[PDB]
Amino acid sequence: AVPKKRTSIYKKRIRKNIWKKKGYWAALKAFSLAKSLSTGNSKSFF
Amino acid sequence: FRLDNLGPQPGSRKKGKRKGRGHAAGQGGSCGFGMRGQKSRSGPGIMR
Amino acid sequence: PGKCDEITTRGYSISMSVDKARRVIDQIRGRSYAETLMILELMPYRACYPIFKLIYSAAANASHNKQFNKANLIISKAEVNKGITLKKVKPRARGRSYMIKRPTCHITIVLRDITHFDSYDKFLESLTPKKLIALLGLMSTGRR
Amino acid sequence: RVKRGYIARRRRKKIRFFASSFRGAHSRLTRTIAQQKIRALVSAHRDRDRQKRDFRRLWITRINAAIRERGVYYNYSKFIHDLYKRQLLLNRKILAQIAILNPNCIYMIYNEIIK
Amino acid sequence: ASTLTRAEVRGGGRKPYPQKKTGRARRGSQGSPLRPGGGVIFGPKPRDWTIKMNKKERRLALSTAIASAVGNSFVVEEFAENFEKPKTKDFIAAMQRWGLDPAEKSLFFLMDLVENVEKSGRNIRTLKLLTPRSLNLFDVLNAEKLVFTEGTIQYLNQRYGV
Amino acid sequence: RRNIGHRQPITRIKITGITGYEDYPAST
Amino acid sequence: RWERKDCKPNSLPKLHKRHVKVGDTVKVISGGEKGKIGEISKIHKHNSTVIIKDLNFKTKHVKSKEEGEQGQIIKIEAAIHSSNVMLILKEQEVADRVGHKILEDVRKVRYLIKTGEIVDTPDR
RNA sequence: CGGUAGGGGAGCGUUCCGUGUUAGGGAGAAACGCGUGCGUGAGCCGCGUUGGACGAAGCGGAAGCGAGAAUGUCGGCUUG
RNA sequence: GGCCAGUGAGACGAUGGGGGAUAAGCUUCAUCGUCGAGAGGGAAACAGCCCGGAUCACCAGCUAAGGCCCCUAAAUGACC
RNA sequence: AGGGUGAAAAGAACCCCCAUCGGGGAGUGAAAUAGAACAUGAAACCGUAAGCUCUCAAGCAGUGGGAGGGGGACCAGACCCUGACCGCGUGCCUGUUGAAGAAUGAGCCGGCGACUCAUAGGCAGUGGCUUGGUUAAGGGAACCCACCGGAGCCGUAGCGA
RNA sequence: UCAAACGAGGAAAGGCUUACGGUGGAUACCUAGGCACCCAGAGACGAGGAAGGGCGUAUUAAUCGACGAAAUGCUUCGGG
Repeated sequence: AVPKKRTSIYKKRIRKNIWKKKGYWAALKAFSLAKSLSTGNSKSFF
Repeated sequence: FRLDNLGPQPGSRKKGKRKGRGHAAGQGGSCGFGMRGQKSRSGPGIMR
Repeated sequence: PGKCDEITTRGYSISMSVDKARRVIDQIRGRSYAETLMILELMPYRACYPIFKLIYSAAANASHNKQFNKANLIISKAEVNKGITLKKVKPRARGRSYMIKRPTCHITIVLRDITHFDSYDKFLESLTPKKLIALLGLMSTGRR
Repeated sequence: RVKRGYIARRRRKKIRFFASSFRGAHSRLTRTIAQQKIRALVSAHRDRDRQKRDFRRLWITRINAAIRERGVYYNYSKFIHDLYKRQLLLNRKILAQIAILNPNCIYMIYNEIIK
Repeated sequence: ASTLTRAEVRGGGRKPYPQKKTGRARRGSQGSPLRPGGGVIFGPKPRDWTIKMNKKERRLALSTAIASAVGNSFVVEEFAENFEKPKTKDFIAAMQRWGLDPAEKSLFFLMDLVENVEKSGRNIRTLKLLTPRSLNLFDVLNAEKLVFTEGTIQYLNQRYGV
Repeated sequence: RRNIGHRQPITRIKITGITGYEDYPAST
Repeated sequence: RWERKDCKPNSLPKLHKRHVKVGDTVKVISGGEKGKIGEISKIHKHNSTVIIKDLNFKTKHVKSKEEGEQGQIIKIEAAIHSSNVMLILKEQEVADRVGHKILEDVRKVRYLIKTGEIVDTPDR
């Protein structure tokens, strides 16, 4: 359970950039919702 | 003789050897006392 | 310095973590003020709102310090750095105590208008270099 | 008579500057910068003596592969048979260099070793 | 020069934490010299020594310094002073007329120490008066320019003869 | 451990021309 | 600012002895505003500094009111040190040092050491 | 003319002191960073759109004098 | 002789033996070789086996031990 | 445990973002990249931009050779950066007969951190006197010191209890 | 046009180098504060209420110093 050693700058920038790329994937969805929130007949967002 | 140009003769004052300052100096590491025993430990040591 | 093109806006050590501010700041890089205006209206992050406050107070800065428009204005770099981290000695069981660090950011966002010449043709002219300083202000692949 | 100093940082900054392009904590982290200076210099030793040995090996196999293009069974050993019997003192395996930079001239070498 | 060793500081003379069952070194004092809170090793005690040097080696050192002082045009020579109204203008004027700059760090000494030259000489920095009561070697081996009087050249030959 | 260094005393030579070579030709 | 507060032997601040009184005509000797005459206005004995009229110009910005109105820009003098000034008689225009003449009465007055007049002002 | 424990010889560097209110230095000292330079090496010398007031060399002396190790130790910051 | 150190836990290999079970990379001795304190080459790797004693440089040549089908330098060499 | 903006608070009038904190102009200043977390600011650490390059690859991350590519260049053959691929290379210290060791130690970076001082004996090297050598305590223009101060010490004769 | 051969050229996190930034307070220059000697002097004070404190005193916050219902001070004699 206890880690034997530490990680490099290598593997950490890989994992942190996979985390922040996983943050990248959930804003073109927000760009699509922000673009559909604009002028148009949409039956949502009262 | 000025205050500038005075210097002792060679051999008159050797430098005191410092111990434990590097192995290239001559007496680095264990400072010239082997590995263990009463000769390496610090204190009065052995009665002569 | 780019010959008077960019607008640099710094930020206080705001009371949140640097990494989530770096995913929300690595989203909005390269996109202009309208797209970041509509995305940061609707991004589901708590780190979204001071970033949107600094973009809004950065382009309003770019429209009041300079005299630009909020449509031809792209985000240039938007770097987020570390700040001061507080230390919170929080007790935990079996007589232990853990340092819980309260992290702060340091946001510096640079904005970039397009103040262009848009020259007619490409064809090189190796004459009058004291006009070649002024005719070329921001291009690519500089030879010699 | 306090003696705080800076000489460990120049002592250490020189070794820091030598350890560039070492891929990670061998290029940044001081307590490995030292032993990569050390192991890099002994790597320079053994790879220098074995670059003498290794280029000897490379010219041996290169002129062997040049002589074996005749088709008839003339090895590299027979080229030295009739390279020292016909008195050519010590061409120093640089005929493995002009064997590719001057292949007609090494054909003149070998075709005068035959006669 | 002084420093406080391990036995003097007001740090603890207690065992701070027990000998085992803790992953940490065996640190038995908070005023330990390994810990920068106090306590040093082998620092300077205030030492008031006695480096004795031989008499007839030091007399020969003075005689060698004054002996090498003359000959290379570093010695001109005066004999008398009578300074009514001691006012440092006839002193620096006679100093100029003897061929000595006031800034070139000369040194000169006189018999009996008459008061009107101690009074007119102690303000210029580059020279200080001496006397056979107070003739040292370090102040005279500046050796730029240095003068004698007849009682000091015949007292000086009277003492360091042959 | 021993740090020593070595500066080999070398000499650069520029070449003028080659002559005196007109005996026993061996063209193929 | 504890490095610059007043030193206090027995709770009272150590006040310096100086050579400039109020109502005197000082000249700036060397520093900055060199070579211009002036009266002095307010005195600061602990710093050994003196503010003098209409020469030292420190344009300072003051939030004026509590309603956020008119925010005035006030041009206020600062403290030049007391060793950077001399005294001036208006009869011989020359910056001179000081001296304490003891005249025929009991009082002791200031004196320009090169000219022959008295700095000291009567009761008016 | 390999070398551990070890012994001897010769040197570099640091801060202070004598020369020294030294030469030099807001026309940029120390620092920090730099080298297509020199040394057997400890290191020197030179260059810096950084920094802003001190301080060399030579000839000498004295050390709280040289760091990669002590489950060292004190601050800073990582890993998970 | 003067001053002045370490070392006094050894290991394997050949020979001469004792203990053992002529068992142990076992234990104790006696002479020698290596390692210790010895790099390089051969031994696939591999302290003690063989050659061999590294001041340094060369994009020099000849060899010892050992090898010459390919990986991997040199003979798919010759004759019994 | 926590010192040092400037020379002088001259500590930012006014405009914009705005609930503040903060930020940008403008103004002070020689310096505002000296802005109150404020003097030089290094390493670990976190980043962003530019050049080369990694997704059939086994490696104490190097080193020798160097494909391809990039940069300024002037002794344009040189220099620096990247690294297709091949050979070779069992972290450092401690301490053992023997450690890459799966024996110990260290997360990392920077500082602090260890044969030192007093007084004696012995020997060596450099001196000063050999009309034998040398002073201690003490006195001294505040200290050091010139000059005294021959008390003592050492060598001059040994043998024996 | 088809078949066969090769896998270039731009291709991602990242790796290296370089440049610019942020946390950080080592280095350099100081000081506002300490340490040790030398020369003198003093080791005094207190029932005439001490060393040390508590509370309080200024026109108006807190803290420290001074002071004590005569309180951010008073009388006399001198200096200024």
